[PDB]
Amino acid sequence: NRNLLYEYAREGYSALPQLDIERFCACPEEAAHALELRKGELRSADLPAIISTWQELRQLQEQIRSLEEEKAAVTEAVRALLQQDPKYQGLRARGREIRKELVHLYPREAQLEEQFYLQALKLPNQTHPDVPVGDESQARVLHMVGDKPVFSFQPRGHLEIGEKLDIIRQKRLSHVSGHRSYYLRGAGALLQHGLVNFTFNKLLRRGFTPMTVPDLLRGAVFEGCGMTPNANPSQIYNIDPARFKDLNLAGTAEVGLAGYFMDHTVAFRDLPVRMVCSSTCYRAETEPRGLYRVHHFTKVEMFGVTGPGLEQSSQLLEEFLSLQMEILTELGLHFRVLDMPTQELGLPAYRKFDIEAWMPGRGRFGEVTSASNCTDFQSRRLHIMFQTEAGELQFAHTVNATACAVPRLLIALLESNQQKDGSVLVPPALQSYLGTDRITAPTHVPLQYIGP
Amino acid sequence: ARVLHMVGDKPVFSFQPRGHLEIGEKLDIIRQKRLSHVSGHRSYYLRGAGALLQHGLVNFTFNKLLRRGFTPMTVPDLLRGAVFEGCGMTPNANPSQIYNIDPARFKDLNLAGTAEVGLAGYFMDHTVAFRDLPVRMVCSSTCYRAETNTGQEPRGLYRVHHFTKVEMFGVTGPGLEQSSQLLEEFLSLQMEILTELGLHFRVLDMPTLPAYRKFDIEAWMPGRGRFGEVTSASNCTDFQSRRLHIMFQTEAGELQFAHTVNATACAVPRLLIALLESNQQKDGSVLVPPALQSYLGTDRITAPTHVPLQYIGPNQPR
RNA sequence: GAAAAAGUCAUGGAGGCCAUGGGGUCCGGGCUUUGGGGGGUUCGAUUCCUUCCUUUUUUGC
Ligand SMILES: Nc1ncnc2c1ncn2[C@@H]1O[C@H](COS(=O)(=O)NC(=O)[C@@H](N)CO)[C@@H](O)[C@H]1O
Ligand SMILES: Nc1ncnc2c1ncn2[C@@H]1O[C@H](COS(=O)(=O)NC(=O)[C@@H](N)CO)[C@@H](O)[C@H]1O
Repeated sequence: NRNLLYEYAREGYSALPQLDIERFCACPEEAAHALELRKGELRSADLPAIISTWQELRQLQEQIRSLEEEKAAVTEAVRALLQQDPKYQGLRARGREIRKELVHLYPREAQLEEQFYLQALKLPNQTHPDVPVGDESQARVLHMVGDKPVFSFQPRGHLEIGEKLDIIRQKRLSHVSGHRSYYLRGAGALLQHGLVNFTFNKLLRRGFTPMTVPDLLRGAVFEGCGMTPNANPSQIYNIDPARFKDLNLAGTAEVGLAGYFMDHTVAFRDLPVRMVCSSTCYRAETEPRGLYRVHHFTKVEMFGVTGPGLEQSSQLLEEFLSLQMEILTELGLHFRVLDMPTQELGLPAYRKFDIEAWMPGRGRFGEVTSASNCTDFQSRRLHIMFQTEAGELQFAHTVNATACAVPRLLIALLESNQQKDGSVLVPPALQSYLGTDRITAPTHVPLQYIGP
Repeated sequence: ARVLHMVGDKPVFSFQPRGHLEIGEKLDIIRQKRLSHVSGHRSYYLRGAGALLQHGLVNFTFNKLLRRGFTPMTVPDLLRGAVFEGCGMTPNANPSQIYNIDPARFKDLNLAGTAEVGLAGYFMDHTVAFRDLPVRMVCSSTCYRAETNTGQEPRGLYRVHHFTKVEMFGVTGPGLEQSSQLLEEFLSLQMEILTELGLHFRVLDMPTLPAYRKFDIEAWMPGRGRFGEVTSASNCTDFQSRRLHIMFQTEAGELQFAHTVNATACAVPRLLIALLESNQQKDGSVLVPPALQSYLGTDRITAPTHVPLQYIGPNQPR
C-alpha cells in the first residue's frame, strides 16, 4: 500500500498536497460528526492518531529547521573566516555533531510524514448543510419533469427491443468482448451520434469550450481526483505493468480534464472557464443483462473552474443542472432530480445532484446523469491554483457534470418511444440527425450463428 | 510503392512555413508540454478550435458516407486475444503495439488498437446473407498504440499513442472482382473527401503480409517539408475469414468464406497536421476550408481571447 | 518502444564563488549575469554518485 501523490512529492514531480486539516483541527467534534455522517473509509475513532502524528511531524520539522539554520550559520562563519585554530576545530566538531543529529532525525521525520500523509489523504470533503443524511433511500426530490408515458400494452425491455430491431447485439459476445459488452448497429449508432452532436452543439452555443482528453492516464491524476487505481475491490482498469508502468485507463473525461489543468494557473477575467469533452469511458464494475451496466460507454463530461467564492461555485453548479434539465426537456424524457446523501456523496464531492429517468421497460427509475461540486478537494490535491489581478495564487473551485450518457439515454428512449407494432419513435430534436421520423424494422437480414 | 494519382498543388507563401506544433501552441488550440506524468509522453490536449476541428473532421466524412449509404456500427474497445490473433496481430510478443490489460485483474483482456478489429469481431462465427452484400460500415473510435517513434520527430503530433480514427469496413462476395471494385470505391470516396477538404495528397500502391493490396494516401505538409501518410486502405482476401471463420450463406445455401475489405476514412492527427501546415497565414491565422466553415463557425481562425495557462510547478527556473 | 551523450547565455578548470567570450543601465570607464527540479558522500556540493525533466546520437515496427 502506497500513495502516488506522496511519491510524486518525494521525487519532485509536484508539490506536497496542502491539506486543510487545520480547518477543522480547532473543532474535532464537528469533523468527527461529519465523518460519521459520511461513513467513508476513515472512521471517527482514528482522527486523534492523525492529529497526534501531524503535531509530532510539525515539531520535528521545526527542530530540523532550527538545526539547518545553525548549520548554515556555522558554515557561513567558516566561509567568512577562510585549520590549527582552536575556533576552527571547535566549529568543525560542532558541524560534525549537527550533521550526525540531522542524519539521525531525518529517517524518523520521513517515516512520520509518510504515515501522516497516508492516513490524512483518506479523509473526505466537507458537506453542504442542505444535503440530506442517510442511505440512498433518503434522497430528497427537488424537481420532477415529464410523466410516465401511457402504454396500451405491456412494455418490452430495452434489450428485447434492440434485438428485435437488430440494432443492439449482445448474444455470443463472450469470446468477442468479454462480458457486459454490446455492438450498436444501425439506428442505435445513429441515435448515439445524434445525441452526442446535439449535446455538443447545445453546450457550445452557451459559451462552453470544447476539449479532448486522452484515455490512458497515470494513477497520479486519479489519486488527485479522489479514486483508488490500485486496490483489491477497485473497478478501474489497469494496463499490463510489463508493457507500460504507471498507466491506467481514464475512468471519466473529468480525470483527463483535471490532469490537463493540474499545475496550471487561470486568468481571473477568464474565469469561470468551462470545458466540455466527449470520449469513451471504461469501468470494470466487477442488472445482469442489458446496457444498464456496461464496461465501455461513450459520455460527455463538462468541467468548470470558477472563482474561490462558494456563491460562485454554487451558481455554477446550478447553471450546470439547469442546462442538463433543459437538455432532457429538449429530448423529451420524463425525469426527476434528486439530492444525493452524505453516505453517497463521495470523497471529493460536496454537493451532488443526480438525475433519474423513467424506464417503463425496466419497471423503475434509473440514474442517467449526475453532477457534483468540489470546493477545494481537487485544487488541493493537484495544486490547481489561479492568480488574481495582484499576482497572488489561490486554490480555485471545480465542478464536474455529466452532460449525457448514451447507454441510459438509449435505454430510456427505446423503452419510452416504443410502439405496439414494435417500432420506436424519435424525439423532435434528434429527427434531423436520424433522418427518420420513426425507427421501423431493419431491411437487412440478421446474422446466423454457424459456430460450435 | 508506385504513385498512381496526384491531385492538388502545394501552397505558396511569402515566408518560411512554420510547423503544426508551433501554430497550435501560438493559437493555444493544443498543448503537449509538461504532460509526461499526466498522460505519458507524446500526449496532446486539444482545446478551443482544435476540438471543433476534430469534431468537424469526425462529422463531415461520417455524414458524407451516411448520405451515400452506410450502416453505422459502434464497436467495443476491449477485445479478446482471439479476435486480435485472428486479424493478424500478435500481442503475445513483447515489442507489440497493442496495450495489454493486467492479467491479475482480468483474463485475456487487451485494449482495442483500432476499430478494424472491433468491426471484424462482429461477424465472428456468423453467416451474412447474400443479398446484404456488399455490406459497408463506418466506425469512428479512439485508437491507442503502445509503440511510437521517439527517435524521429519526438515533439510532434505525427505519431501519437492515442488518436481518434474513423475506419470503413466492408464485407463483399467471394469473387475477387467484387472486392477489387469495393476497394476502388473506398479509395475514390476517401479521395473525394480529401479533395473537398482542400488538401494536396498523393495515392500510391505499396509493394508486396496478410493483405493482398494496400493503397496508401500521403498528404502534403509544408511545415515538415515532406509528404506524410494520412490513410492506408488494405484488402485482405480471406485471411480475416480464414482466421475468424467468417462465412456467408450463398443462394444454394452452402457456407463459403467471405471476402473482407477495410479502409481508413480519416485520422484526426494527420488531418489536423495537414490543415494547420497547409492553411497557414502571416499572423499565425488558419483559414477554415469551405467544408468545415459551417461546423467551426469562424471564417478565419485567430488568436484566443483567453490568457494561456502558465506553470506553477517545481520544474521551472526560479 | 529501447540503448547512448550533454546539460542552461557559450568554452575551459575550479566541492570554500573563477578566466575568457556575453546581455542591460549610467558617465573608453563604471554598475551588473546563482547555475532546470528532487535525493546521497561532505563542516559547506552549480563541481563526486543516483533520479525526474530539456536537448542531442544509434536501433527498430
Ligand atoms: N458501470 C457503468 N456502466 C454504464 N454507465 C454508467 C456506469 N456508471 C455510471 N454510468 C452512467 O454515467 C453517469 C455518470 O455519473 S457518475 O459515474 O456516478 N459521476 C462521474 O462520472 C463524475 N466524472 C461527475 O460526472 C451515470 O449517471 C450513469 O448514467
Ligand atoms: N502511431 C500512430 N499515431 C497516430 N496515427 C496513426 C498511427 N499509426 C497509423 N495512424 C493513422 O492510421 C492510418 C492508417 O495506418 S495503420 O494504423 O498502420 N493501418 C490501419 O489502421 C488498418 N485498419 C487499415 O484500415 C495512418 O495513415 C494514420 O493516419
